[PDB]
Amino acid sequence: GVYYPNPCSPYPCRNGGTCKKRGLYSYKCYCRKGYTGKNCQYNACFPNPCLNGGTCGYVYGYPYYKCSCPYGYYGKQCQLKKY
Repeated sequence: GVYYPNPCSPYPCRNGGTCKKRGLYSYKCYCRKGYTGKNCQYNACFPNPCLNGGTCGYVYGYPYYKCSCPYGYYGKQCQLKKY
């Protein structure tokens, strides 16, 4: 049979790392959404003092984590209550 060379390298991505070569320019390493950037090796939704019992969401502006305050509370770092 014909040997098909795979233009890729050892996985730098974790938590669902999948190497997909894109013959147009380069190979793209996919990983599970809701962890971190291209490698997804870590989880941005770690316990953050900006939560304070709130909601740990995700976002593209900040480093893949959004700290939302509890319903009835809102601060800058979610250290304040709603009146």
